[PDB]
Amino acid sequence: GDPKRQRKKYETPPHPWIKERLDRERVLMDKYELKNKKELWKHETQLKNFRRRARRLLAARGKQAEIEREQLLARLKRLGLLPEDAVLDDVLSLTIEDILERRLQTIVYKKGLARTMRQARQLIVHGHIEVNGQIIRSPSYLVLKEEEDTITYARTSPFANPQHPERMMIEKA
Amino acid sequence: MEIKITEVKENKLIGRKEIYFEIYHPGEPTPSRKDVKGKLVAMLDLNPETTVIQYIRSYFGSYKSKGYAKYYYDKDRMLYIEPEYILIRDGIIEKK
Amino acid sequence: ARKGPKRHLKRLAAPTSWYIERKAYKWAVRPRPGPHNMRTSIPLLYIVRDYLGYAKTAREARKILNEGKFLVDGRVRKDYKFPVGIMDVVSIPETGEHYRVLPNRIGKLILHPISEEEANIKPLRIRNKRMVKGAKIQLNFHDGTNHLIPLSEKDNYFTSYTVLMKVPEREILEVLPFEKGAYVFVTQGKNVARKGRIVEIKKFPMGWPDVVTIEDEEGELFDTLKEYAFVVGRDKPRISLP
RNA sequence: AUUCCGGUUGAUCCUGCCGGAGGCCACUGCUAUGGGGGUCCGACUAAGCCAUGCGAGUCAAGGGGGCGUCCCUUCUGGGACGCCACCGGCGGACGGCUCAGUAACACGUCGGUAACCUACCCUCGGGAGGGGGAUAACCCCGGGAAACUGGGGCUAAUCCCCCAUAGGCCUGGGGUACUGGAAGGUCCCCAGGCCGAAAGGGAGCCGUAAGGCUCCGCCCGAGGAUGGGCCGGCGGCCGAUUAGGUAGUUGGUGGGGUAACGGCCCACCAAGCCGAAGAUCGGUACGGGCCGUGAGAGCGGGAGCCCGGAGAUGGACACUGAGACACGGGUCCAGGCCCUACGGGGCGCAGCAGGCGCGAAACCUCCGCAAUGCGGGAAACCGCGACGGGGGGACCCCCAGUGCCGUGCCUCUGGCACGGCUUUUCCGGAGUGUAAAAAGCUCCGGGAAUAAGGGCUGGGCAAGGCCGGUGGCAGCCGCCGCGGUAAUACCGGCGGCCCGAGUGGUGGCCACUAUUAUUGGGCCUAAAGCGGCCGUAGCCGGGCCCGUAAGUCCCUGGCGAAAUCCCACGGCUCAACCGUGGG
Ligand SMILES: [Mg+2]
Ligand SMILES: [Mg+2]
Ligand SMILES: [Mg+2]
Ligand SMILES: [Mg+2]
Ligand SMILES: [Mg+2]
Ligand SMILES: [Mg+2]
Ligand SMILES: [Mg+2]
Ligand SMILES: [Mg+2]
Ligand SMILES: [Mg+2]
Ligand SMILES: [Mg+2]
Ligand SMILES: [Mg+2]
Ligand SMILES: [Mg+2]
Ligand SMILES: [Mg+2]
Ligand SMILES: [Mg+2]
Ligand SMILES: [Mg+2]
Ligand SMILES: [Mg+2]
Ligand SMILES: [Mg+2]
Ligand SMILES: [Mg+2]
Ligand SMILES: [Mg+2]
Ligand SMILES: [Mg+2]
Ligand SMILES: [Mg+2]
Ligand SMILES: [Mg+2]
Repeated sequence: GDPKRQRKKYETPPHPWIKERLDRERVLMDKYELKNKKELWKHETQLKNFRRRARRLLAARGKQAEIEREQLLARLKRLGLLPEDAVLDDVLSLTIEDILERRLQTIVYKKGLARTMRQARQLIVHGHIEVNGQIIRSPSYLVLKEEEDTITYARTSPFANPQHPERMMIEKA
Repeated sequence: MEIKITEVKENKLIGRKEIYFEIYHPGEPTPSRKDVKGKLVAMLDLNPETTVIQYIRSYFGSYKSKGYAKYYYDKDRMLYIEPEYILIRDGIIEKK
Repeated sequence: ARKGPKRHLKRLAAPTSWYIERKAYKWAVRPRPGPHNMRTSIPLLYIVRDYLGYAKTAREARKILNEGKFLVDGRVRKDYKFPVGIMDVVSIPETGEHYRVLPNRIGKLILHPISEEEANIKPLRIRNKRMVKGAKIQLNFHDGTNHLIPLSEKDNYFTSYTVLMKVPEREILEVLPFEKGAYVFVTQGKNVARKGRIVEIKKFPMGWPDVVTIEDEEGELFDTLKEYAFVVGRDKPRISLP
């Protein structure tokens, strides 16, 4: 036979030039300030996988099925994508925008640490943001609900000083 | 820097004690072996001649480092058990 | 093995009952021939180094063993390839600790702490029984050891019985028969590590193995092979079990 | 995403094939800042040929010697210490490499051996009595161009050989103690034979000595373990423009040989054995776990990691050993090549690097035994191109960069002008890291500074009806089709679109395809019902009652290695990757 070969984690469109899909994806890319299409596609694949797990477990029965069902629900609401009282059916109503709201770049922007999405990306990449006492430099990292409030400037960063000229401009917004 | 002892374990079969510790040091470089050894022998009343520092490791975006060291009750036992290279690296003996 | 016996063992092909990391390195210790078989034993080096953690590297593990710090069934073992198996007793007198080797609920070997007094006895399952020159009876136990008895007591011992032996003197002190109501502990198969009492025995023609039915504490009945049932007492266990 | 779009006509509806649009693999054009992880890199043609270095040793606690330094006395010596080769023991049958052969009990799976071998290891029961001998090392003399090799002298052993006892094997006659489902098996007693053990050796203390007390050892028997041998049932390619095949062939009886059963091989007696449910022969291939693709049913492949098989230039054959008809051991034939003083003597990298050749097609003549293991040793230890660490490479996967903010102007997407900010990346240092280094990680100084390309632009199919050349010429074109002096289609400029450290070309497999149809296609006129009928095997077969339990359904024991796949939790910054559990 053949040994294992590592495979891509995302899927490409079936047809590269469809006008409606191009327009929709362009709107998303502009709004969330992503670097290239593949990054976007990555998140899409994640969404699809969740749905494909929900569809398979609805039509199943037995002992392992219940365990996997509760594990899926717990994982989904640990990420902050579902409320605490959601049921399995609610999985089938998630959208691509729901996942994009959990990116570290977006959350840094929404919390008011930056004036713009691009500034948030630069702040993350250069190492000015700490999450739960740890510095992370990946703008696409998905933030868990339990750690969302412990996101601040790094304690060694120049921005961790309210008199810094650039921070005062950020606070002005 | 602040040194915090995580665990101390006794090994009667070898004749040594094994020490795990953390060093907290925001805005500072990774501590040197000499400083850590001095701090440890001050903190636990150890003979510096029979104390070896196995390693000091830093991490990606952390303000702290993790260290592992060993302390022997007899110098001859330490010479008989430990590899030669680790003794040279810690300055206990002299390379030829 | 084109021309002769094998001397090596890859990590990926190691027995499935060990607690070992299969991708950390390339090679594993090939066990020496000895008391138990491959499926129910582990080399002593892994007990010294990986299980108890008294050594970090193999070189300093061998230095500990050569000083005679480890006892298996009350005898000093220096070979790092020595196999240690089911129902054995591992004693460290310098630290004064004792363990018994037992299978897990999923079939892996673990060390169960025991008292010092219990460390002097070992149960042995009578695996076979034969006549030997001078008209004596030889008993062959499950771990490969042997014992001799006179022709007078030939009716006090049969296969599948359990003998409680005092180690290292190897002196018999108790015989536990295999019958309805005996207390058993399962060593292999799907129902490994479950314990209970014997209810029924069944037999089949043409050399197929025979099956026994066991009732546990909660009152459930389950079947297993007769040779996988290890007698440990009359109506209560005579040794500590997890 | 369980999908369609272009092409037959002046126009229409069909059948049917070709092309587009997706994934993966091999070669290749142009172009490239960084890090991490992994089972990637002379497999396809040549299992073709190979210069040089390395890839298997270890034991001084088995034994006599040589040399050196010291202490006691020393004429002489005796000690202790350290190196060296030799005799002797164990290992060199594993590990590493490649896929030529093989359609077969080779491989997968369930069983069997009551028909067999096993050095090293574990438990129990016993034994170690008496003799003998040579030789290496060392000294004298050598021969030969070398590869090699002769004579004489002297010596030891855990070296070799005898005698005894124990023990082993064969056959005949009794007794019934054991295991087992079942005794040509095990145990006991007589009888005739044949074969036939051992090293109380070594080391250290207490011993004045006597002798103990530990450590490592030698031989026999019973059983286990480890590694194998042999056998059976079932399962997995293509061809009828291959139809009959086999004569030690199939079976029986009596033997031989083997570790062991067997036409495995003989002597004699019979005519059997296989085959249209495909024998025989030919073709192509190492088998599997797995891998690619697809909604699934399926279709295609099986180099790299694990398990099994086979081979060492081609074809034959032996010695030693527990194990070989032995890759770095031996002999012959065939065919190449090398050194000779010409009489002779050597060598096959399908081990790691490296070279030539063949091609479209593939890297350094590097560092280390620190980790994981193996062999040797009582042990400390020694060796290992296995394994570990780096070097070269658009091998696969994961995470980033080529700036950000404020105010003005513009054609307001984007660019420009002012003012400010940061340092992932870049340059120079300290620590940590590592067998030693290098990467990586934490700090310090400088500075927007050091960093964007490839294809396309008539329709399918996102994007120009603009400018300049050429003029059925040059050229484009997967398909349909453009170009004949007013070209949105060729060449170039300026614009624009898609993806982006990548993007295009060529070949192969799956999908597209219900163009292989079990699910699920067709045959009046489009490809396709034998000119007609009778009938053998096969397949499909009316209603009720009783029985059985092979198919079929449900429950439960023993199995189908690990790696690979899915899920949750945990460790490397998250991830790729790795660990613990459930499937
Ligand atoms: Mg293969
Ligand atoms: Mg027509
Ligand atoms: Mg070749
Ligand atoms: Mg070999
Ligand atoms: Mg072939
Ligand atoms: Mg004799
Ligand atoms: Mg094949
Ligand atoms: Mg290969
Ligand atoms: Mg090379
Ligand atoms: Mg290549
Ligand atoms: Mg143009
Ligand atoms: Mg268009
Ligand atoms: Mg087609
Ligand atoms: Mg059709
Ligand atoms: Mg007709
Ligand atoms: Mg007709
Ligand atoms: Mg009927
Ligand atoms: Mg049935
Ligand atoms: Mg498995
Ligand atoms: Mg972490
Ligand atoms: Mg995680
Ligand atoms: Mg894993």
